[PDB]
Amino acid sequence: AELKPVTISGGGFISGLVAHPTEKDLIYARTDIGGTYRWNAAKWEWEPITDFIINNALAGNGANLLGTESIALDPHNPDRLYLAQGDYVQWDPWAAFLVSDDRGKTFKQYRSPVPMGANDMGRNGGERLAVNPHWTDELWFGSRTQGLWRSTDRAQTWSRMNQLPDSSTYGIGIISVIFDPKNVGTAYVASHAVGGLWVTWDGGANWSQVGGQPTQWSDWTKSIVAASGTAIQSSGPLPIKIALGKNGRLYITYSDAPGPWGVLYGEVWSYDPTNGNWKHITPSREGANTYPAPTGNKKVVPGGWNGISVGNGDTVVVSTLDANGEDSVYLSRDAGNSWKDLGKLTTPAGAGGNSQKESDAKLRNGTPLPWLSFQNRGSGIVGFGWWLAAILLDPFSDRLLYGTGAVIWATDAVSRADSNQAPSWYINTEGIEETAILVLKSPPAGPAHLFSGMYDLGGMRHDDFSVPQPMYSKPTFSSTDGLDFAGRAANVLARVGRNDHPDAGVAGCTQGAYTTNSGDSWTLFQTCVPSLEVGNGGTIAVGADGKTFVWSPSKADGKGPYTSSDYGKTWTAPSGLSKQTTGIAADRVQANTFYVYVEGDFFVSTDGGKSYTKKGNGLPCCWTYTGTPVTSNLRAGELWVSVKGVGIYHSTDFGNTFTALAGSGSSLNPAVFSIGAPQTPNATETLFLWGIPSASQPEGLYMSTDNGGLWTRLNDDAHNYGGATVISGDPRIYGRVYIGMNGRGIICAQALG
Repeated sequence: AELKPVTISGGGFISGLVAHPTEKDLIYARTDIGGTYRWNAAKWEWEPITDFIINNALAGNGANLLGTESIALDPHNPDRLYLAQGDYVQWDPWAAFLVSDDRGKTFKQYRSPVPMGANDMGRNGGERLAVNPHWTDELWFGSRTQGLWRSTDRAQTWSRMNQLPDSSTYGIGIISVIFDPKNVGTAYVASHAVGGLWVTWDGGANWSQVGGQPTQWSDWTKSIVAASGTAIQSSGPLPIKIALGKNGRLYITYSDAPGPWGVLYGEVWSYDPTNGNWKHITPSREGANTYPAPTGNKKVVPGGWNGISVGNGDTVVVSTLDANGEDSVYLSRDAGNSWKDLGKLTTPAGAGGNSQKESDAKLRNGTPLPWLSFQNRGSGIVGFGWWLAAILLDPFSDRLLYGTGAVIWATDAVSRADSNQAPSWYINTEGIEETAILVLKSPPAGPAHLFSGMYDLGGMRHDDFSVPQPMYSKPTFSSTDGLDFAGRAANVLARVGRNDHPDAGVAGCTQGAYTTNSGDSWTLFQTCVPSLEVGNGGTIAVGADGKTFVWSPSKADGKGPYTSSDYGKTWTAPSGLSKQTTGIAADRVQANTFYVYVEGDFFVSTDGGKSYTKKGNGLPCCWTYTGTPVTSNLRAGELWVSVKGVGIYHSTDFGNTFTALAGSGSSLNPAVFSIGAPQTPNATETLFLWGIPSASQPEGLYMSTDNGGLWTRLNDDAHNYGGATVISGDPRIYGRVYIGMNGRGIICAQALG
């Protein structure tokens, strides 16, 4: 099977960026939910190296492993790669280290003795795993909850270094661990706490706080907490990240909160291990040598500091955190005595916030990322970027990368800033898909084979899979939590979501819209369904007619799904059914008929949702299961119900009668299930599954052309992507499935090569 992205390109948080100190082009990116990527300089493409991972494995007992907490390189051996993997301190029962001798082509996995938090607060902070350069079997790891840990067997086994006192905010921990490449046995570790800079000269046997470090906020900071009226959240600077220049100089970024959102203040310092000198280096502070001149407005909170990368001579670059508006990257050739403000330099005359040109919002080859405009497509300007946590000077070139909550920006030449001019930029997300998708719909006709819904970017009509598309507009969604088309009116779809930016002077429900021209344009439902949460659109179904909409809010309210045959003028609660669910599907052939599977019971409406009747004889018959109805594209009253963890059931009589597919109630364990075009015309439709399909087949993507007698494997052991959480077949192409995942975007899968 050919497996390829449905291109969005990036779309989520880049949490770190690590270069090799000796090997040109050897660069990795970590993401919070989406594993790690290895840069390919030749193909000019980021390569996903962790796609073998399954989150929450259906077999036995797994965790959210896809998220990468930390990347560490062996400075004397470029072939080596170590990853710390695991999303959640709170939610995950274990975490793991990945060790590779071949740049992440292959890994061995070892159980972590401590939990990890790639998707937690302070992930924006700044390298917890580190190889001892003077003894490369030894690695340290700054844990979120249990101090500094040490391995002397290449990250296989681990013991706590009790000799480092850990007062750090529980769950953020020791955010940043660095070895002194020049002085054997010298190392610095940054505890997230007041006076959190710790040093060893003993190779980690003894520790003491670095003498002289700021334990309270500077007068400059205090002056702005007083001018702005808004309080600091800490009594002293809190470390986010630390790094040693080749000049020997130690740089440290501080904030008043761990980040990546929620910071209000911060500072940047340098420290000189040669003479104990501290300098306050913060680029936006009044006083020291920043061009263009800092706004210097003390009325607004400045936010704090995150990123650090060091280069040649006394070159260092740093980035803000939550300065949202002033968010920027700064360049010094100076160890911080003076700076260029890269954000301002690139901001076109007459833009409030630091911005990039919209005409620059494109990959190096010129393909645009229209969605990066959000609600302001055509304005000429996009944000310079937010959550500028991860920044990187290429140690072997003049490139500078910076990550955002959405993309990587890059320049091939940062040195233009030396002559007071803006570097030339482009987006450098080739190969990265970090979206968390919510819904996939493939209508049986029209200009597109796939419409998507997802967190933070809304979703898109995927006209062309090879290239990024614009997100929905008018209305623009932050999320689209529900979406569906009409089976026999494919030009009509409905869209349901969180709308952070309602269109000015447009009447009706901002959280909900329908199209009659395949999403060329949308119009708001005249009124919102009752009980609609602001942060979540719920689930819509569109009757085969295109004339009836069933709208289930995302929370319970003591009613069942609401119906409308007047485009949202009215929403009427049903008889028979008094529960809200995601488990709704419309018939694709007969109008005004909807199927509902909620807490173990099955319901059908033939009157457009006005009234339902409990049916579904043959379905698993006692507990309160969750499950998904899926309707045939070809025949009325033909459907399946996938019961999560238990089985898949097939009806040809509108749900009066359901027949278990083979292995149902034993080896069959579906997570997500879908239908697509049959192999031969008007045979039974082909099935697709992410899950365990039989007793001798592992969790993966499968298809069946004989109603579940035989499941053929579509992916492989290296192509799991965390596991699919969304799935849609395609009614016009046999053997085609779309899988969406939580942090790896959308893969398109096609049976033969």
